[PDB]
Amino acid sequence: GDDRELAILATAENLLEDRPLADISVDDLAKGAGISRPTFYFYFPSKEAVLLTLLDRVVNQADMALQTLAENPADTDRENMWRTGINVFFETFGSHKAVTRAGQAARATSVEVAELWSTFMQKWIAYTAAVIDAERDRGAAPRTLPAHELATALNLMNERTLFASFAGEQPSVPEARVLDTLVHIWVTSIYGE
Amino acid sequence: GDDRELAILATAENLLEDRPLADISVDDLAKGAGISRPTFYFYFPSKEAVLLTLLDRVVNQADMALQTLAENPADTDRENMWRTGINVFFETFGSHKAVTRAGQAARATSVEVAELWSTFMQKWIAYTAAVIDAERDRGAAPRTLPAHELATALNLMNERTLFASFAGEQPSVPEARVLDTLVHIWVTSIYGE
Ligand SMILES: O=C(CCC1CCCC1)Nc1cccc(N2CCCCC2)c1
Ligand SMILES: O=C(CCC1CCCC1)Nc1cccc(N2CCCCC2)c1
Repeated sequence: GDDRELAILATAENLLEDRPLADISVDDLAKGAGISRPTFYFYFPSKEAVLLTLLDRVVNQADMALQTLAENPADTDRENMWRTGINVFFETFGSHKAVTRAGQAARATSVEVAELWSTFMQKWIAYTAAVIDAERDRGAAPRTLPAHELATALNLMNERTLFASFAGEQPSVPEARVLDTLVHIWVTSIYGE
Repeated sequence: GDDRELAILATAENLLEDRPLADISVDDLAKGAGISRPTFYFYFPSKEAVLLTLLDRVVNQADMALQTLAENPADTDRENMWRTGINVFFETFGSHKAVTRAGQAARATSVEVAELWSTFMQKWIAYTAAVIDAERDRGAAPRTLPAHELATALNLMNERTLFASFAGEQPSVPEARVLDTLVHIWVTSIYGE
């Protein structure tokens, strides 16, 4: 039950590593999961719903990892506080590149995939702006741009730049340099007058 | 000749304002341009080639406007030097939102559209890194990140953030705030130690 479902999810994650969702058939996922095609349609309405579920799991893993950090302050300077938080996203999506890639590609065709990405980006932006404001209240950061606008651009930058690096797009920051690049731009833009 | 071609281009730009390329037919473009369908196939092999041509024109207009700025230094401080340069892209693509949107969407299906966007981003990144390096040689900017990595992230940020704002995506920086938001992040990340 729960286990035929996980088999179909693990198969789809596996196959997405080698080819696009468009090149993967329901029969492929059924055969990989060791079930028939009509049995597959019992657990999922379509191969699109499988990707939605995979994406939902990755996004909620990032989200829960960030909540965990937010509840327990790492004991360290501000540059490292940001680095640790951006790193949740670098490690989480970077450990699931195929789902991240197919999930981003599906934004163009799936309203539920577009709304999932949008809900969670709104959450992460609101958290980012809340930390910047806490920093300006403390007198640790200057009052420059509106915190929510700054947070929005920084989060969009990370979405686009992490994604280019994970894809090895041309152009992209190499994956082994992208964290340091992003933390530099977040710290100078949040703390710089 | 040149004029039946321009008619088909202007029609396609017009129709893209109201609907996606997928909802636009060759007959639509022919009727709008006042020609028959086989005559259309004389000037363009497909509606996809029409979008490629539209995108190529927008991208080269930005590119030529930036070259023009680069050849004639605006007489002003550094914050304003960056603002004027980012503004070429904000005004150029922002005056052609429908083509920008369809052109970005076509990256997923067209190799020639993906290569056009990639060639020009590489050029603009190399120019951005060359100006940062000139600034560090002058002693006006500190030697922090590798200039080409910093340029890459800043350009990716602009591509993603300008585009969200032009689309009115949720989330996005409002279009009337996006320039100021971007110039802040470029100046603090280039000049901040
Ligand atoms: O990376 C960030 C910044 C998060 C903040 C850092 C500390 C507090 C929150 N935000 C973000 C938001 C939406 C999507 C994405 N990506 C989606 C495609 C794969 C790469 C990451 C990242
Ligand atoms: O906006 C920039 C920064 C350019 C630098 C600013 C001064 C020197 C060059 N770069 C850039 C690169 C590729 C695509 C895009 N966009 C593509 C989608 C619509 C919005 C803009 C922008």
